[PDB]
Amino acid sequence: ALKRINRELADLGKDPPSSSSAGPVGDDLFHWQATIMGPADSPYAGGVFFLSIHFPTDYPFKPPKVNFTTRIYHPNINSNGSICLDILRDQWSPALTISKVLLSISSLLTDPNPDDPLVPEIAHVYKTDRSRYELSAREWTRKYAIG
Amino acid sequence: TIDEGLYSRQLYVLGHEAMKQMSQSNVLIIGCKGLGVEIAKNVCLAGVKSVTLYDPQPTRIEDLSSQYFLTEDDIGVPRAKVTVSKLAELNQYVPVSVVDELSTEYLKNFKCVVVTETSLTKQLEINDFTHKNHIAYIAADSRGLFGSIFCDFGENFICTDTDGNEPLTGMIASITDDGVVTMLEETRHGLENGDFVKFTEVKGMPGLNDGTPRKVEVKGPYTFSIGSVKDLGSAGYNGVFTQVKVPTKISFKSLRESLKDPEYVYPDFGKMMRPPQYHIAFQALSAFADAHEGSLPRPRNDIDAAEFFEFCKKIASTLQFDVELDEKLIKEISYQARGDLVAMSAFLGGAVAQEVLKATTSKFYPLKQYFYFDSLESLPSSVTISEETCKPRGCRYDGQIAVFGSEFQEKIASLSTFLVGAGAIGCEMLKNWAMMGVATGESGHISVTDMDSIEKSNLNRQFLFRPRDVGKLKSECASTAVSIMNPSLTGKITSYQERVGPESEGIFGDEFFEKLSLVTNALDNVEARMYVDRRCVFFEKPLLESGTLGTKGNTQVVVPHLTESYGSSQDPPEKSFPICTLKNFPNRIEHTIAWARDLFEGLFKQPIDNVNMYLSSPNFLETSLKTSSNPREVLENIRDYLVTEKPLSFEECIMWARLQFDKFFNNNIQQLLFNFPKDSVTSTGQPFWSGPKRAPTPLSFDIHNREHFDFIVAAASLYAFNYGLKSETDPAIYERVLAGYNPPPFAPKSGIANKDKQELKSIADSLPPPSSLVGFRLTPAEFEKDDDSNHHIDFITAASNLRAMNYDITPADRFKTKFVAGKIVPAMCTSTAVVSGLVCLELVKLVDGKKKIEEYKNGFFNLAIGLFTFSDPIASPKMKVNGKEIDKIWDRYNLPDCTLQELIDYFQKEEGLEVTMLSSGVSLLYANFQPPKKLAERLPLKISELVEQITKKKLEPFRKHLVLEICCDDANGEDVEVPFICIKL
Ligand SMILES: Nc1ncnc2c1ncn2[C@@H]1O[C@H](COP(=O)(O)OP(=O)(O)OP(=O)(O)O)[C@@H](O)[C@H]1O
Ligand SMILES: [Mg+2]
Ligand SMILES: [Mg+2]
Repeated sequence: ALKRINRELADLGKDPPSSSSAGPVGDDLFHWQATIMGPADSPYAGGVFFLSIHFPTDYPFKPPKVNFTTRIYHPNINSNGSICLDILRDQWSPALTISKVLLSISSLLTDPNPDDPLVPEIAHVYKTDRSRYELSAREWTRKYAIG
Repeated sequence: TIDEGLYSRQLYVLGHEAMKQMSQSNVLIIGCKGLGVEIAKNVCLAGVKSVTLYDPQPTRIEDLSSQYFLTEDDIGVPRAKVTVSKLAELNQYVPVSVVDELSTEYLKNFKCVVVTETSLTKQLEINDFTHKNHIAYIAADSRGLFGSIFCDFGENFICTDTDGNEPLTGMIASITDDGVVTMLEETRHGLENGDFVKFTEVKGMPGLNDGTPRKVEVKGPYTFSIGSVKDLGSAGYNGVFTQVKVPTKISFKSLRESLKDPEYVYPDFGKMMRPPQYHIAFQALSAFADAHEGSLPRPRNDIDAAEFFEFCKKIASTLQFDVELDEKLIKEISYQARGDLVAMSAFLGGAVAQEVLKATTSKFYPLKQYFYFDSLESLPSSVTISEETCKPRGCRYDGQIAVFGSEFQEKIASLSTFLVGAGAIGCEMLKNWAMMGVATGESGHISVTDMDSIEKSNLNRQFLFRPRDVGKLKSECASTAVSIMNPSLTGKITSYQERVGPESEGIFGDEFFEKLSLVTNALDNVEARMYVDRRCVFFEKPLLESGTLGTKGNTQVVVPHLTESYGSSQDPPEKSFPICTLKNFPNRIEHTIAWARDLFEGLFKQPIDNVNMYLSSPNFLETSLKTSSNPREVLENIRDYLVTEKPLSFEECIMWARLQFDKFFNNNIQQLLFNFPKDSVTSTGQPFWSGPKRAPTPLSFDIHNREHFDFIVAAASLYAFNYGLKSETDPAIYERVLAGYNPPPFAPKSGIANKDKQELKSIADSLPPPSSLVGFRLTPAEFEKDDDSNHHIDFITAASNLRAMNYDITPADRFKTKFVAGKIVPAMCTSTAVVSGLVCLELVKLVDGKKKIEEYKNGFFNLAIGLFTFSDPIASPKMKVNGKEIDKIWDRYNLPDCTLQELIDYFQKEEGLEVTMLSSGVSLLYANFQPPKKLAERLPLKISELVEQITKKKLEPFRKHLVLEICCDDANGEDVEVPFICIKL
């Protein structure tokens, strides 16, 4: 529990994630506030997205609760910030680090999966009218993820 | 006509048909001693048609060793006559009678016959009749730490279900022409060779949709084969396969035939040569009793042991048994012939009651046929066990003194135990402790804690509670009942109503835990189990964990400095479906039930909470606007539930329910089909609505349909309850109101600055001020599965079935909906009895203070298949710290309340370790990577002051220690684990 959380925190500290920066809130180990930088080769370029990570008391035997805070226009992310990640609901195993979760979220941001969407309207726009999806994503990442 | 309010948990194990067939069966029980009374109690709680008792022998004192329906005022009265009255109260649907005399013909009046405490000649005489007339015959025996069970259900027993598992079902990706059926991605069918399956909804091969079962030839974890489907088609796409279970014919043998050539059931594979020894030993016991006017060998008597061994040799020679007799084991059976232990009685009674239920219901695979069990590892070795100590003292504990002696009785009578929970296992544990005389001495004591109250459904497996006690505290009732059973426990039992958790450390503190001898868990959740395990680890107290699940059960023992704790092992967690599956694309009824539960919470619980918090907290809106994920959603909920959609009568509630029906079952599906039409394709060209995704279809409100009306009634009633109106159930008003409804038009929308904050403020100021509404509160709906008059399960069932109709999923009834939504754990009385027996057999090892780890046995069993297994506990892991052997679990550092700097210096100088992280509770007290200013501010403070400052909460006066988790590195920088720190305040 606490020892595993601190091991992951130190591993993040020892090796800089470059594209991410996770740390405890205040002095509580069961509530982290991570930061993700928008991938360069994506509509979210030049954006900073804040994530809230809530470790369950049974960590790592139960998945952490990762929720977006900055608004994002993505097919697999809804307005509450819930992320459609298979490794967070039922595929979780006590062998995944927070760095792996952040890398998975960054990869998801790199390319969405509209075949199994979480926001059907955004997925429909992505599949049919790609240019309008690009414009909407740029507008959202310029209005919310900047400043 | 089964009373589902009482058999709620048992029906999830047996079923409606099994119980219907069970409630028409008669059971006769011969022998009303501890084993007989245990069997009768379990059968009465199960719910058979009636029970008849036959035991005309007058009561004696030693019979109180395991008979809990006998008192010292009943000495000299036949046991059946004084037990029938107390047995008749357990269940009101199961009459209990007594027969003064037994005749052979009379045996035809019964469906099952259980025989205990009977000679072998009488057993043969009974079985010779009950075998040729097709009557189930069970014979049970308990001698000291040994037990025997024999089952004979006839030569043509029909077993419909052989394992108790639900039929295996799965989804198919493709079926080739060679019969090769393939599952979907990363899906294991779980089938085995010889199983039967039937296919449905198969596209391209209609022939397989008939439903005829077909053989299974497993070829891999993901694919199997069914044979040749050449004629039916060339290739099949998609579909669902479901296993078919066929009846099995089991042929038994009579007792006379099976004495010569028995068929053993092995409860343990480490000792496979013993059952052949016990087979001779019990027959020799019967012969010795018949040769001495029914007198068993005296306890720990050498002459009787020699004579009994001579009888064993004679029997082994006569029956041509080519087995070498083990003299030590046989003479041990001789010594404990007069023993009567309540733990062995409980274990065997649970097993025999399960066998009776198998005989009546023709379900589960029975024992076939002999089952010989022993717990000889429980015999004490730290006390004197001889003829002098084991002779009877003329007290109610003679049956236990004959096995353990008087010194061990004095050891038991001074125990100071702590029982967590007072459920079914708690009641059984308290009964066993009362019978064993636990804490009946001067220095003994028992403490039982449980915060729950007695409900109707708890009376099925908790026999210490009566219908007149419904609504009272469990702990007080249990303590009173066990004080009634054993009068010596008057004033030796303390009952609390406290939940064992972090908030109860002021009651279960250092003083409370420093006087205990052992802790027994009777809980049902993992959080409390882990907490109690941590407390026991810190205080170094033995712990006894036990759990049941339907017909399965397990028991584990935690011994300080010997074995690992409860938290060192991991169990399969609960399954939570992906959010995208539940939200848009379900394919099973569980998804729809989960969605319905979320809908219930979001409609009748969350908005009411927001409204109530808005009217109470003066600064709620400002906090929500910058803290809540969707402040707009909160404002919309408050507005809608306060001003926009506040009902004034029940008609408006009905209108709102109709509107919500349209919102959730007609409009969202239209939007989804507008976004993803039924003919759309994925990026790879495959059709979108194929495989795990099922195309939905909107529902048009038809009032005459039962499901729509049920949803309307439930939703309207719950809304009225939220707003405190008068609900109604007459269909006339519903049909009158709903006729005059004009559906608002709906057309799906294709989509295509900082004014949003202005709109939010406009919505906020439109709400009435909190001052204008003083004392106005809305009642939230707290989910309650056990009450059938609150429309909770009805609403969930209606919503789930309507969503299933949307996606053409098979709807489920209210029974399965209550099972799934309520997270009901199936439970049985027999499993509880068995686990209590095993735990009480381990308790006598704990009392004796056995040191070797091979002398303790964790136990697992499954009564659906008659499986019992026992394995040694896993030893606690060791480690090397500074060239010393440290136990990982049971070792700690004891330190004063020194400053942080002094603690770091102590760890650097003594252990030669560099501290890099130090935490207490859920707070990070010290980390190596913190800015130097923070450390310079924190270093010169004491640990107690540091914790008070970081946690912003003063330490409670009853606090006497702190548990610190420390991670440190060695000199070279390699991480080394160290035990936790116990700072003494
Ligand atoms: N943290 C806890 N502290 C103390 N007692 C607890 C705790 N958690 C559970 N219990 C008690 O454990 C007992 C568990 O018994 P059991 O699960 O058979 O009953 P139940 O949960 O009331 O019934 P059912 O599960 O059949 O609806 C209950 O008395 C419950 O009060
Ligand atoms: Mg309860
Ligand atoms: Mg429970």
